[PDB]
Amino acid sequence: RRSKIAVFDKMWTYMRSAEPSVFVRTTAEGVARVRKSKGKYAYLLESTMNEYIEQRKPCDTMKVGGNLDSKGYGIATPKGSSLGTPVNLAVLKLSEQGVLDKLKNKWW
Amino acid sequence: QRKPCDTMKVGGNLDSKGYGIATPKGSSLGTPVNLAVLKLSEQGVLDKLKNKWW
Amino acid sequence: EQKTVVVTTILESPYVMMKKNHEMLEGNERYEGYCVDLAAEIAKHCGFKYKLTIVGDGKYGARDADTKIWNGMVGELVYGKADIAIAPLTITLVREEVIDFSKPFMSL
Amino acid sequence: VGDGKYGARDADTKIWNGMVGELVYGKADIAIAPLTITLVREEVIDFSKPFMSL
Repeated sequence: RRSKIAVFDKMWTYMRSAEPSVFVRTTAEGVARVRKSKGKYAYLLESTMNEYIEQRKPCDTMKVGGNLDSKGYGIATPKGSSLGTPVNLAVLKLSEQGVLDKLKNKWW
Repeated sequence: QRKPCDTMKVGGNLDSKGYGIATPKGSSLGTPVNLAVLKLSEQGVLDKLKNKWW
Repeated sequence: EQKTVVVTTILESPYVMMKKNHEMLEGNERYEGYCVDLAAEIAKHCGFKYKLTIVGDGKYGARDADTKIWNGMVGELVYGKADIAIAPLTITLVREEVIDFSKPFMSL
Repeated sequence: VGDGKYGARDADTKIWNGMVGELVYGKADIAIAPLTITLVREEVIDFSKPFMSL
Protein backbone atom coordinates (compact mmCIF):
# COMPACT_ATOMS: atom_id res chain seq x y z
CA ARG A 1 0.00 0.00 0.00
CA ARG A 2 2.79 2.42 0.96
CA SER A 3 5.13 1.85 -1.94
CA LYS A 4 6.67 4.41 -4.29
CA ILE A 5 7.68 1.68 -6.70
CA ALA A 6 6.06 1.00 -10.07
CA VAL A 7 6.37 -2.80 -10.00
CA PHE A 8 4.88 -3.02 -6.49
CA ASP A 9 2.04 -0.65 -7.43
CA LYS A 10 1.38 -2.72 -10.58
CA MET A 11 1.09 -5.79 -8.34
CA TRP A 12 -1.08 -4.07 -5.71
CA THR A 13 -3.45 -2.87 -8.46
CA TYR A 14 -4.22 -6.50 -9.31
CA MET A 15 -4.12 -7.73 -5.70
CA ARG A 16 -6.70 -5.09 -4.71
CA SER A 17 -8.90 -5.90 -7.73
CA ALA A 18 -8.50 -9.67 -8.16
CA GLU A 19 -11.45 -12.01 -7.60
CA PRO A 20 -12.41 -14.41 -6.07
CA SER A 21 -11.17 -13.48 -2.57
CA VAL A 22 -7.39 -13.29 -2.95
CA PHE A 23 -6.38 -12.58 0.66
CA VAL A 24 -6.30 -15.08 3.53
CA ARG A 25 -6.71 -14.52 7.25
CA THR A 26 -4.12 -17.00 8.58
CA THR A 27 -0.96 -18.88 7.65
CA ALA A 28 -2.94 -22.14 7.69
CA GLU A 29 -5.52 -20.84 5.20
CA GLY A 30 -2.69 -19.72 2.94
CA VAL A 31 -0.87 -23.05 3.04
CA ALA A 32 -4.23 -24.77 2.48
CA ARG A 33 -4.73 -22.65 -0.64
CA VAL A 34 -1.26 -23.00 -2.15
CA ARG A 35 -1.57 -26.81 -2.19
CA LYS A 36 -4.83 -26.67 -4.19
CA SER A 37 -4.46 -24.98 -7.60
CA LYS A 38 -0.96 -26.37 -7.88
CA GLY A 39 1.46 -24.00 -9.60
CA LYS A 40 -1.27 -21.38 -10.02
CA TYR A 41 -1.48 -19.44 -6.72
CA ALA A 42 1.71 -17.87 -5.38
CA TYR A 43 1.85 -16.74 -1.76
CA LEU A 44 4.05 -14.35 0.23
CA LEU A 45 5.20 -14.68 3.84
CA GLU A 46 8.19 -14.45 6.19
CA SER A 47 11.26 -16.02 4.58
CA THR A 48 12.17 -17.82 7.82
CA MET A 49 8.82 -19.62 7.86
CA ASN A 50 9.06 -20.12 4.09
CA GLU A 51 12.36 -21.96 4.54
CA TYR A 52 10.99 -23.81 7.59
CA ILE A 53 7.93 -25.26 5.83
CA GLU A 54 10.02 -26.79 3.04
CA GLN A 55 12.01 -28.94 5.48
CA ARG A 56 8.93 -30.91 6.60
CA LYS A 57 6.73 -33.46 4.87
CA PRO A 58 5.30 -33.47 2.25
CA CYS A 59 8.14 -31.14 1.13
CA ASP A 60 5.91 -30.03 -1.77
CA THR A 61 6.92 -26.37 -1.34
CA MET A 62 10.15 -24.48 -1.90
CA LYS A 63 11.71 -21.01 -2.02
CA VAL A 64 12.67 -18.95 -5.08
CA GLY A 65 14.33 -15.68 -6.03
CA GLY A 66 15.28 -13.38 -3.19
CA ASN A 67 14.27 -10.86 -0.56
CA LEU A 68 12.51 -7.61 -1.47
CA ASP A 69 13.35 -5.90 1.84
CA SER A 70 15.48 -6.24 4.98
CA LYS A 71 14.09 -6.46 8.51
CA GLY A 72 15.23 -8.29 11.62
CA TYR A 73 14.43 -9.53 15.10
CA GLY A 74 16.24 -8.45 18.25
CA ILE A 75 16.51 -8.95 21.98
CA ALA A 76 14.28 -6.60 23.98
CA THR A 77 14.63 -5.30 27.54
CA PRO A 78 12.75 -2.81 29.71
CA LYS A 79 13.79 0.82 29.36
CA GLY A 80 16.90 1.65 31.35
CA SER A 81 17.64 -1.92 32.40
CA SER A 82 21.10 -2.51 33.85
CA LEU A 83 21.27 -5.42 31.37
CA GLY A 84 21.14 -2.98 28.43
CA THR A 85 24.93 -3.09 28.06
CA PRO A 86 25.94 -6.75 28.71
CA VAL A 87 23.21 -8.37 26.59
CA ASN A 88 23.79 -5.85 23.80
CA LEU A 89 27.50 -6.66 23.76
CA ALA A 90 26.94 -10.41 24.11
CA VAL A 91 24.72 -10.67 21.04
CA LEU A 92 27.62 -9.36 18.95
CA LYS A 93 29.96 -12.04 20.30
CA LEU A 94 27.47 -14.84 19.60
CA SER A 95 27.34 -13.66 15.96
CA GLU A 96 31.05 -12.92 15.45
CA GLN A 97 31.93 -16.50 16.47
CA GLY A 98 29.14 -18.10 14.44
CA VAL A 99 27.25 -19.55 17.42
CA LEU A 100 23.96 -18.24 16.04
CA ASP A 101 24.85 -19.71 12.64
CA LYS A 102 25.51 -23.11 14.25
CA LEU A 103 22.17 -22.98 16.08
CA LYS A 104 20.39 -22.04 12.84
CA ASN A 105 22.08 -24.94 11.07
CA LYS A 106 20.82 -27.18 13.88
CA TRP A 107 17.22 -25.96 14.00
CA TRP A 108 16.73 -25.85 10.23
CA GLN B 1 26.91 -3.08 -13.43
CA ARG B 2 30.09 -1.45 -14.78
CA LYS B 3 31.44 -1.78 -18.29
CA PRO B 4 32.05 -4.16 -19.95
CA CYS B 5 29.57 -6.08 -17.72
CA ASP B 6 31.89 -9.10 -17.97
CA THR B 7 31.73 -10.24 -14.33
CA MET B 8 29.05 -12.58 -13.01
CA LYS B 9 27.56 -12.84 -9.52
CA VAL B 10 26.96 -16.18 -7.83
CA GLY B 11 23.79 -16.48 -5.76
CA GLY B 12 24.42 -17.04 -2.06
CA ASN B 13 25.68 -15.52 1.16
CA LEU B 14 28.03 -16.72 3.89
CA ASP B 15 27.39 -14.36 6.84
CA SER B 16 25.52 -11.22 7.84
CA LYS B 17 26.74 -7.74 8.79
CA GLY B 18 25.72 -4.13 8.33
CA TYR B 19 27.07 -0.59 8.21
CA GLY B 20 25.51 2.13 10.33
CA ILE B 21 25.67 5.63 11.75
CA ALA B 22 28.03 6.30 14.66
CA THR B 23 28.68 9.13 17.11
CA PRO B 24 30.83 9.92 20.13
CA LYS B 25 29.37 8.46 23.30
CA GLY B 26 26.99 10.67 25.25
CA SER B 27 26.49 13.22 22.47
CA SER B 28 23.12 14.96 22.43
CA LEU B 29 22.97 13.68 18.83
CA GLY B 30 22.61 10.07 19.98
CA THR B 31 18.93 9.15 20.29
CA PRO B 32 17.47 11.66 17.75
CA VAL B 33 19.79 10.46 14.96
CA ASN B 34 18.99 6.80 15.68
CA LEU B 35 15.24 7.47 15.76
CA ALA B 36 15.59 9.38 12.47
CA VAL B 37 17.44 6.54 10.73
CA LEU B 38 14.60 4.01 10.98
CA LYS B 39 12.03 6.32 9.36
CA LEU B 40 14.04 6.34 6.10
CA SER B 41 13.83 2.54 6.06
CA GLU B 42 10.12 2.75 6.91
CA GLN B 43 9.22 5.15 4.07
CA GLY B 44 11.38 3.25 1.57
CA VAL B 45 13.60 6.22 0.63
CA LEU B 46 16.72 4.07 0.98
CA ASP B 47 15.47 1.77 -1.78
CA LYS B 48 14.91 4.61 -4.25
CA LEU B 49 18.36 5.99 -3.43
CA LYS B 50 19.84 2.50 -3.87
CA ASN B 51 18.32 2.29 -7.35
CA LYS B 52 19.59 5.83 -8.06
CA TRP B 53 23.17 4.53 -8.06
CA TRP B 54 23.27 0.73 -8.37
CA GLU C 1 19.66 -12.64 48.76
CA GLN C 2 19.51 -13.40 45.04
CA LYS C 3 17.17 -12.84 42.10
CA THR C 4 16.68 -14.99 39.00
CA VAL C 5 15.37 -12.92 36.11
CA VAL C 6 11.86 -13.57 34.75
CA VAL C 7 12.45 -14.58 31.11
CA THR C 8 9.37 -14.17 28.91
CA THR C 9 8.58 -15.23 25.34
CA ILE C 10 5.71 -16.37 23.11
CA LEU C 11 4.37 -19.65 21.72
CA GLU C 12 5.81 -19.94 18.21
CA SER C 13 7.29 -22.63 15.95
CA PRO C 14 10.06 -23.77 16.30
CA TYR C 15 10.93 -20.82 18.54
CA VAL C 16 8.97 -22.19 21.53
CA MET C 17 7.54 -25.72 21.68
CA MET C 18 6.47 -27.96 24.55
CA LYS C 19 8.90 -30.67 25.60
CA LYS C 20 8.08 -34.32 24.86
CA ASN C 21 6.99 -34.79 28.50
CA HIS C 22 6.00 -31.28 29.59
CA GLU C 23 3.34 -32.68 31.96
CA MET C 24 5.99 -34.30 34.17
CA LEU C 25 8.53 -31.52 34.75
CA GLU C 26 9.20 -28.21 36.46
CA GLY C 27 11.97 -25.77 35.73
CA ASN C 28 13.05 -24.84 32.24
CA GLU C 29 12.93 -28.46 31.01
CA ARG C 30 9.24 -28.11 30.04
CA TYR C 31 10.31 -26.43 26.78
CA GLU C 32 12.41 -27.02 23.66
CA GLY C 33 13.59 -24.98 20.69
CA TYR C 34 15.53 -21.92 19.66
CA CYS C 35 14.86 -19.28 22.33
CA VAL C 36 15.38 -21.58 25.32
CA ASP C 37 18.73 -22.55 23.78
CA LEU C 38 19.76 -18.94 23.13
CA ALA C 39 18.81 -17.77 26.64
CA ALA C 40 21.49 -20.06 28.09
CA GLU C 41 24.18 -18.54 25.87
CA ILE C 42 23.05 -15.07 26.94
CA ALA C 43 22.91 -15.77 30.68
CA LYS C 44 26.25 -17.63 30.64
CA HIS C 45 27.79 -14.34 29.48
CA CYS C 46 25.53 -12.08 31.57
CA GLY C 47 25.78 -13.73 34.98
CA PHE C 48 22.40 -15.06 36.10
CA LYS C 49 20.00 -17.97 36.30
CA TYR C 50 16.52 -17.49 34.94
CA LYS C 51 12.92 -18.69 35.16
CA LEU C 52 10.84 -19.03 31.99
CA THR C 53 7.30 -17.69 31.56
CA ILE C 54 4.70 -17.53 28.78
CA VAL C 55 2.98 -14.25 27.94
CA GLY C 56 -0.65 -14.09 29.01
CA ASP C 57 -2.46 -13.17 25.80
CA GLY C 58 -0.31 -15.06 23.29
CA LYS C 59 0.22 -12.01 21.06
CA TYR C 60 3.41 -10.12 20.24
CA GLY C 61 1.95 -6.76 21.24
CA ALA C 62 0.42 -3.48 20.10
CA ARG C 63 -0.87 -0.15 21.40
CA ASP C 64 -4.63 0.40 21.42
CA ALA C 65 -5.56 3.37 19.25
CA ASP C 66 -8.40 4.13 21.69
CA THR C 67 -7.16 3.76 25.27
CA LYS C 68 -3.42 3.90 24.40
CA ILE C 69 -2.94 0.85 26.61
CA TRP C 70 -0.02 -1.36 25.66
CA ASN C 71 -0.69 -5.10 25.60
CA GLY C 72 1.60 -8.02 24.91
CA MET C 73 5.19 -8.53 25.94
CA VAL C 74 6.26 -4.91 25.40
CA GLY C 75 3.36 -3.80 27.59
CA GLU C 76 4.24 -6.39 30.24
CA LEU C 77 7.74 -4.92 30.32
CA VAL C 78 6.35 -1.36 30.46
CA TYR C 79 4.15 -2.39 33.40
CA GLY C 80 7.07 -4.26 34.94
CA LYS C 81 5.82 -7.85 35.18
CA ALA C 82 8.43 -9.72 33.14
CA ASP C 83 12.17 -9.03 33.30
CA ILE C 84 13.44 -9.76 29.77
CA ALA C 85 11.94 -10.72 26.41
CA ILE C 86 13.56 -13.31 24.13
CA ALA C 87 11.24 -13.80 21.17
CA PRO C 88 10.82 -13.18 17.41
CA LEU C 89 9.59 -9.65 18.12
CA THR C 90 9.86 -7.57 14.94
CA ILE C 91 11.89 -4.38 15.35
CA THR C 92 9.89 -1.32 14.28
CA LEU C 93 9.77 2.47 14.66
CA VAL C 94 7.07 2.79 17.32
CA ARG C 95 8.58 0.14 19.60
CA GLU C 96 11.79 2.20 19.92
CA GLU C 97 9.73 4.76 21.85
CA VAL C 98 9.46 2.45 24.87
CA ILE C 99 12.27 -0.16 24.84
CA ASP C 100 15.97 -0.19 23.95
CA PHE C 101 16.56 -3.04 21.48
CA SER C 102 20.07 -4.33 20.82
CA LYS C 103 21.51 -4.81 17.37
CA PRO C 104 19.55 -7.54 15.55
CA PHE C 105 20.45 -11.21 15.78
CA MET C 106 18.99 -12.26 12.41
CA SER C 107 17.89 -10.56 9.17
CA LEU C 108 14.84 -11.54 7.12
CA VAL D 1 38.86 11.77 6.19
CA GLY D 2 42.46 12.77 6.85
CA ASP D 3 44.24 9.68 5.57
CA GLY D 4 41.99 7.21 3.86
CA LYS D 5 41.58 4.49 6.51
CA TYR D 6 38.71 3.45 8.76
CA GLY D 7 41.13 2.97 11.64
CA ALA D 8 41.97 0.18 14.08
CA ARG D 9 43.57 -0.27 17.48
CA ASP D 10 47.28 0.40 17.04
CA ALA D 11 49.79 -2.16 18.30
CA ASP D 12 50.71 -1.39 21.93
CA THR D 13 50.57 2.35 21.46
CA LYS D 14 46.85 1.60 21.98
CA ILE D 15 46.21 4.63 19.76
CA TRP D 16 43.09 4.74 17.62
CA ASN D 17 44.44 5.63 14.18
CA GLY D 18 42.39 6.41 11.09
CA MET D 19 38.85 7.66 10.63
CA VAL D 20 37.64 6.29 13.98
CA GLY D 21 40.26 8.61 15.49
CA GLU D 22 38.31 11.61 14.19
CA LEU D 23 35.52 10.74 16.65
CA VAL D 24 37.46 9.14 19.53
CA TYR D 25 39.62 12.28 19.84
CA GLY D 26 36.60 14.53 19.26
CA LYS D 27 38.13 16.00 16.10
CA ALA D 28 34.79 15.64 14.27
CA ASP D 29 31.11 15.55 15.14
CA ILE D 30 29.48 12.69 13.21
CA ALA D 31 30.48 9.95 10.76
CA ILE D 32 28.56 8.69 7.72
CA ALA D 33 30.34 6.01 5.69
CA PRO D 34 30.33 2.31 4.92
CA LEU D 35 31.88 1.23 8.20
CA THR D 36 31.91 -2.33 9.50
CA ILE D 37 30.46 -2.77 13.00
CA THR D 38 32.22 -5.11 15.45
CA LEU D 39 32.94 -5.49 19.16
CA VAL D 40 36.21 -3.52 19.03
CA ARG D 41 34.28 -0.41 17.95
CA GLU D 42 31.14 -0.93 20.08
CA GLU D 43 33.24 -0.49 23.24
CA VAL D 44 34.21 3.09 22.42
CA ILE D 45 31.60 4.42 19.97
CA ASP D 46 27.87 3.75 19.74
CA PHE D 47 25.96 2.81 16.61
CA SER D 48 22.42 3.17 15.37
CA LYS D 49 20.47 0.24 14.02
CA PRO D 50 21.98 -0.78 10.66
CA PHE D 51 20.62 0.84 7.52
CA MET D 52 21.72 -1.87 5.07
CA SER D 53 22.44 -5.60 4.83
CA LEU D 54 25.42 -7.21 3.17
